[PDB]
Amino acid sequence: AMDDGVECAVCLAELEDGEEARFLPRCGHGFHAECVDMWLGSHSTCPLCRLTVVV
Ligand SMILES: [Zn+2]
Ligand SMILES: [Zn+2]
Repeated sequence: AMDDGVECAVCLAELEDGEEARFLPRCGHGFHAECVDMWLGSHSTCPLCRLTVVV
């Protein structure tokens, strides 16, 4: 398949319809609403690059 798109740096699951992926403004890296939340647990920023979302 086309393994060249938005990969979840947390669960690494092809972002498909039915989930709530959250993309950030600094970069746009799209992650899951669930993985992006468990990935926070302290880091309030993007999990792949680390571009905080709050200004
Ligand atoms: Zn995920
Ligand atoms: Zn990012």
